[PDB]
Amino acid sequence: QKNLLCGKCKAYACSTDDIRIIKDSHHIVLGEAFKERYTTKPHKKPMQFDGFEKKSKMYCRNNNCQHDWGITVKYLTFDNLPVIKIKSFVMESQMDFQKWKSINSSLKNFDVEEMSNLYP
Amino acid sequence: QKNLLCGKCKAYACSTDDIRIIKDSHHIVLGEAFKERYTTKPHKKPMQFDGFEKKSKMYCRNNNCQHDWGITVKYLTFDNLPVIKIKSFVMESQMDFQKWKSINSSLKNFDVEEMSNLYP
RNA sequence: GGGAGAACAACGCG
RNA sequence: CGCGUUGUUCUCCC
Ligand SMILES: [Zn+2]
Ligand SMILES: [Zn+2]
Repeated sequence: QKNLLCGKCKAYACSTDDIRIIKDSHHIVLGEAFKERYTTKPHKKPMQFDGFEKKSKMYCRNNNCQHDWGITVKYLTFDNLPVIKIKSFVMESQMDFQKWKSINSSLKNFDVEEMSNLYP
Repeated sequence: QKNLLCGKCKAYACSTDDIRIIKDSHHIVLGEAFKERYTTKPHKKPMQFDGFEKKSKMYCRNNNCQHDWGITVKYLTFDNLPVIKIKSFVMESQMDFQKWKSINSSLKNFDVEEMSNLYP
């Protein structure tokens, strides 16, 4: 429905249709397209929490921006799963993503069977 | 009733009985005793608002502390009236003044006629 | 990654 | 002085 942009450099991030919610907190982003739009550097200090094990940090790929976008994690069998930081993004036109969520219907809950279809 | 202490150095500030509220926001402190417990240096940037004209900044007199306590102002005919910064103080016992206010009854509203009695 | 907490430095309105 | 906002640091829980 609505598009997210890098809060810092406003480059296209992803669509709300491509987001899923795991355990009513974490925002992950489906599709291999998205992965072209960020780069990753390894985590200084390891943390596992919830289902997740942390793998790396996400940064806007725009070299002049490198805004902190979130982390990648392994959840269940799904590795290199990008989880985005909701304060790091804004919406196309203006308002930020936090605000947007508050006034819109819930995003889709992550569905493992759907996920097993996209990443067999 | 309850005593306020310099948040930084814990030196005795004033009693809650010596505080008055002007326009449901500003906390001023009666009595010439109090004035011995802070020092002032003129205000770096003069601003009038509400009734007040700013005169100076307040600092804890303890030379090793000099915590920012608030400002002095002229209101109506009353010059060099100390207004304290509620985040700068804590309560004897520990909790801070902000917290204390939230769980206690309202402090006394400033009364100009009372004030005309103390400072004729 | 989400939820809180405290500190510092500043920006805006009165 | 109140109010609202930012950046950063430290920490807790998950
Ligand atoms: Zn960017
Ligand atoms: Zn002090």
